[PDB]
Amino acid sequence: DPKLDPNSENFSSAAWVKNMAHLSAADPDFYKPYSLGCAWKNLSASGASADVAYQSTVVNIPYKILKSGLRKFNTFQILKPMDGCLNPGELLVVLGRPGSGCTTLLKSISSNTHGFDLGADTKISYSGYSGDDIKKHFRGEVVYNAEADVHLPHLTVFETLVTVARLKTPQNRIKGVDRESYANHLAEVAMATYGLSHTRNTKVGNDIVRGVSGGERKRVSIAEVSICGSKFQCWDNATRGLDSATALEFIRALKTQADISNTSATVAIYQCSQDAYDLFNKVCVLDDGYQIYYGPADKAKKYFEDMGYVCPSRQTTADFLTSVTSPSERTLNKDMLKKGIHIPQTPKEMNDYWVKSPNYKELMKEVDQRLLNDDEASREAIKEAHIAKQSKRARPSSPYTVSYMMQVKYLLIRNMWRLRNNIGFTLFMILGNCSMALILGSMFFKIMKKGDTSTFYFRGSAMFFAILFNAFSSLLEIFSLYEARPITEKHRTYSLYHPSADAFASVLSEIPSKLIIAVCFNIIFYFLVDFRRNGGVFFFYLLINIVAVFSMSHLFRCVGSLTKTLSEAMVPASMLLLALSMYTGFAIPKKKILRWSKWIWYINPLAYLFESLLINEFHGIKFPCAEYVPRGPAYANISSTESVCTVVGAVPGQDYVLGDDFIRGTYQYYHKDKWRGFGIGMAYVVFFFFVYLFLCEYNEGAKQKGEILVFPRSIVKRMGLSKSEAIFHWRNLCYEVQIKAETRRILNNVDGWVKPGTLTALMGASGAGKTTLLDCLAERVTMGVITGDILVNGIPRDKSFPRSIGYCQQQDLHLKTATVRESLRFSAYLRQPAEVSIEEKNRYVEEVIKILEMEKYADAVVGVAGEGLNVEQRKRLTIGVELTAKPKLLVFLDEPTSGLDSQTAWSICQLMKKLANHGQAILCTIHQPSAILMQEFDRLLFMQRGGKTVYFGDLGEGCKTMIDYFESHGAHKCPADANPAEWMLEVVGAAPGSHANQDYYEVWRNSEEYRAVQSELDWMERELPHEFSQSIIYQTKLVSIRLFQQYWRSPDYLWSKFILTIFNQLFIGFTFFKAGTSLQGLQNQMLAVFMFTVIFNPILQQYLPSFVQQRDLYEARERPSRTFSWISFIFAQIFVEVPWNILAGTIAYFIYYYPIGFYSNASAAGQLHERGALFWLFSCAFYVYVGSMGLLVISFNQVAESAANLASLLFTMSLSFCGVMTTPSAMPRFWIFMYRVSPLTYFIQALLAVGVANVDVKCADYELLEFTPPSGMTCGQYMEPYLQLAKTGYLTDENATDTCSFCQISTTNDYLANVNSFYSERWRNYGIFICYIAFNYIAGVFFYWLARVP
Ligand SMILES: Nc1ncnc2c1ncn2[C@@H]1O[C@H](COP(=O)(O)OP(=O)(O)OP(=O)(O)O)[C@@H](O)[C@H]1O
Ligand SMILES: [Mg+2]
Repeated sequence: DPKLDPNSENFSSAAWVKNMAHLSAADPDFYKPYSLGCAWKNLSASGASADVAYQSTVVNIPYKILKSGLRKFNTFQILKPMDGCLNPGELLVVLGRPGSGCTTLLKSISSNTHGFDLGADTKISYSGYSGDDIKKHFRGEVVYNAEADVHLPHLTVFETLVTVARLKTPQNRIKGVDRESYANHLAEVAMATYGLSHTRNTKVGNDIVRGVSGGERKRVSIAEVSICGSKFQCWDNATRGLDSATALEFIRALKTQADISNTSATVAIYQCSQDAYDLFNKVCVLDDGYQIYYGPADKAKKYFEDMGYVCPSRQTTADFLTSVTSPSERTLNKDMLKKGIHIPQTPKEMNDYWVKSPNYKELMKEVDQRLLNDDEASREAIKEAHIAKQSKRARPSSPYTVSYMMQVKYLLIRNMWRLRNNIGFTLFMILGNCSMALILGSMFFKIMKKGDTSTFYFRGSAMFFAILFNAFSSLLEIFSLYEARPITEKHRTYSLYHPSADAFASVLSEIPSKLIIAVCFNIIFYFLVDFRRNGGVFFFYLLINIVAVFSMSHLFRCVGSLTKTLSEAMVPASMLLLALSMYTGFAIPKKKILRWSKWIWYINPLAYLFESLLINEFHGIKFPCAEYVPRGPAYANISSTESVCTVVGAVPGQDYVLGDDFIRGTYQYYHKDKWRGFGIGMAYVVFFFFVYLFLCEYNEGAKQKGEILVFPRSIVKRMGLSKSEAIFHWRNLCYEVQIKAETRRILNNVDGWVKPGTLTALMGASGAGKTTLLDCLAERVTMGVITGDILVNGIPRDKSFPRSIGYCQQQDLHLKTATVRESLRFSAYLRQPAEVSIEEKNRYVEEVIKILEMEKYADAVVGVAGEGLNVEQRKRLTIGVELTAKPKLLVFLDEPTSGLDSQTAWSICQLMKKLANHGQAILCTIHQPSAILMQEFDRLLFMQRGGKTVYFGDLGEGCKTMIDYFESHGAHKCPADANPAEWMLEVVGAAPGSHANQDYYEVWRNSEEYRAVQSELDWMERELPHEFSQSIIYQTKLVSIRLFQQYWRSPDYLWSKFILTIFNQLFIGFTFFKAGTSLQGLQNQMLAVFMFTVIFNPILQQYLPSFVQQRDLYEARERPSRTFSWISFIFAQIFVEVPWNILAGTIAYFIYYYPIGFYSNASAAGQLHERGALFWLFSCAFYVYVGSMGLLVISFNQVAESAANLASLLFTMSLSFCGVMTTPSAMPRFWIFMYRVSPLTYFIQALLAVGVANVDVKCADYELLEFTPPSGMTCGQYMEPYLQLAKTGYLTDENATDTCSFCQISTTNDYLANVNSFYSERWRNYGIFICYIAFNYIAGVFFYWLARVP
């Protein structure tokens, strides 16, 4: 009964673990009990130095790389020599100020040391194993839980836990159960023993996606680590966000499992009750890298008090130890100074005192024997116990409990759950691909039916374009590879599974979509374009199409797994797409690919597959010639030696134009075998699948290096408020949200007020509606429906309210790059009243910097959590960013003091009390406040599970009023030495495994205190005494400057965009270097312009994820706070992205226009200086337009994948109805509508016109067709009748009679007009194109308001 984990009425973790120990001790031969500790000598770590740390940026990256090479061909020492031994079954607790080396120590002992590197002197021993042998075989018996709560935002809690449970279900589990049931039950127990059972089906969420609360997210990570069952745990920062009851229960769970299962655990906790601290066996203290004390937990005070300090009567032991490391709170023994004995004050001298202290001697006496202890039996049990723990067929020398294919199965189920969550994008993929099949099939339907020479070109074009559209679609899979990277790194550290298992699982998860897409697209396309013979001919094409799809998908995944970000991937991706575009053998045939760059043909899968497809679609099938050179009624009695078939490879004077001869000529595919393409294609598919798996596992990573300070080069190289009268009050506030089709009410009749000249706490268990209440009050709720009335002075809050409060998120939402002082300055400029000059605002910002003690890092770079700024620094920045705003009605504080050292907690509480004394009304939420913090609070609002008020009234001088209230209505007396803040939560039963004697919500509702507060509120309802601060243009200026500094100082995006343009356009231009002006040369000069636009997809998609990131950050904190309106945000995006695109187009001009030879045509025609300028303008316009389209598509999409797909689909529609794809003369139906409206039409017509217009052609011998004219007549007289209707010329020999060679076209204007391209049209095209850009930005600005703005 007490161990059925879904039975919340009775479940008791201790019972479950004791029972499982009784079961696992029953047959030690089968369960193989074992033990694991450690012991370390002279542990020292060192890392980078300020001489090399800088804020990388576009200008400095080249020099930075050069100096990095020099560095490879004064390192900051972080952990100065340490020691200690940790016997199995004994907890260890690490204490120190934030920045003192705690997490680095934990990472060091658990052989998880990415980033820094240990000293050569260090010596670690996991009871016989060296550090490396843990990585090589047993990584999994030593688990480090980083402070960062990293999860997939959308995967619910139960799925998150059950996946790892599955992955860790041992063999030799209870010898009566199957794998699935055991995994499910293990997940249920793990999530019931940590109070997570009511979040069974809620999104784990993240700092942006609203899901489980921060404390619940931390507990999800704790439970995930717990399910593992490792015998050595290191908890980086366990109690960040946990209340003072759940934290105690977590520590008790560790103690229980340690004393029952010989587990060891080293937990670095920053605030811990006196009773919680009593549970630990060994204590470690750190100060700026030095080890001050290591030994029994209970002797800590008895040892430090011997040094010369003294404990205040109401300071807990852990707070005392942390205090000794702070020069302010520390207190010296006045008597001992009188005696003349010195007392170490600086960390170095405390280390000197300790190393000389006897305690260090008895520490060494035991460390040495554990490090020198080798029995060849202790490590035998671990080996025997481990291999027995694995699946039947797993490799014994592997650190993963379950073999490969099982890992793939479970990760595949997880990825299928991800697909379920994102079903919208995949459904869009399928629908859009089908619709593009039906659209392209429509652009040819009525043409192919002719069966004459018309098929020899159009069917090939349609085939090539279907393949290239498949290529475009495959490029969208790069987006998937990046979401799960941090999570797979996390799981790698636990040795759950091979990363290649996750890669394989992603591939499999995507296969079904690709088969459905391929079969539908191919059946439709074939049914209305190609040969239409439903014999095996069709099925062969189906096979080759699917093989091409798979080959492209694997190639793109393999290249996209070479980088750290999507933007960096797009450089390989664009190069590869472009190569797979031109070099397939239809764009530019084999005989034509220049000798300079030939090798790309052979390495091209699509080239071989297209060769096979053409063999299929032309071998042994004949069509009749059309389009003879001399035609019309002017000729009769023609002769075989007197007419010519314009189709290349045609037999002379005969209609038997066999397809074999065709392909032999045009594409040189003269070989017989069609199966060649299939084999080499499948070889590519398999080989690159294996390369992708190797790349994602053996040489891939996304791990953070550490909280280093960046300090941009420009800096390092040179190195309250007045009164407000309005009260704030609310009543009956009730809030309900929808989960799994079953709504849950998370606030219930919460009523209370906060009025000026007061400082009102807000405590309650994690999972109570603290943050939910605050959001409901600050107008930040996004889902559900609130009821009841909030007010200000008895009037509903006006539109000016959201800016008049100051609300500090419990999550830290700031730019990666904007420095601290810069962030404060930005906020002060935009939010503080406009009547004060910038000088005053800047002075006040510096005053805040002084007040909050940030000066020694005011210029650092915010960076990412876990990567660029400590937790204490990040929280101080988060509250300063709002102090500087000068709020005028309230100041909320969601978590001003949670998860950071007790001394800094007290400092922030002193700041809060000062502000409240000055006049501000504060309402802060508090977790684990020591008794010395509770004495600063004036009122208290107390919440039960489910967001039910359980107290609201004064705390009193010594917390007397709340104590009296709770004891007055029935509750066990609070001990004199007990902390009131913790006794109160013990009574309410906030602990996951504990329940109260009665439901105190009813108690409160029935109390005279509740009637008192209700009467207060009713009276105060009888009370009686712009949206943004700055002008819209001003805030637009500021946000645009910030975003310019954001693209600057963010090299991965701009520098990648350049590299992409540079190399891509270089590749295009040189593929078509100086194409000439012949028929085949002119064809290349048309293709190059036509191929200039294929880059639309990758260059557009580089931008989308960056914009998604800025949009998430903006709408997370700065939209509800009304720092600057949405229109300002969009205008900043536009004004910042434009000029960079202009520069990109400028460079593309110079690296593209000249090599192809356009300048030669412009100069020969005598119009150089105009055509150069016009071509430059069109390049700039194209790049601006690509940016604009990227902005338009993303405006109304939550996900970049769907937006990118929409952009690619629109691009393909605009492109298929363009160029020579289908001659506009051949499409007189209504489908011309998209032709006239598409922008690629105007761009390409204008660009061909400028590039190749008004110059003469020079046919080469291989292109000159020839015929023998009628006897006696001369060629000129014989062709003049044709010429009057032909409006062409270039007859080779006018007066010859035996034979004359001819060219279909004489003036290039003829060829351009053939595609409806005109030189006189150039300017109107530019006007239309810029108008399209303008409309596109108008629609992009509109759709944001339509969709994202509430
Ligand atoms: N990889 C690194 N290279 C150089 N210095 C580092 C590195 N990581 C951290 N530091 C520096 O070492 C000091 C201590 O960092 P530490 O790893 O102890 O963070 P912490 O105190 O554990 O904070 P948290 O508990 O939030 O991780 C910091 O001042 C930081 O600048
Ligand atoms: Mg919260």
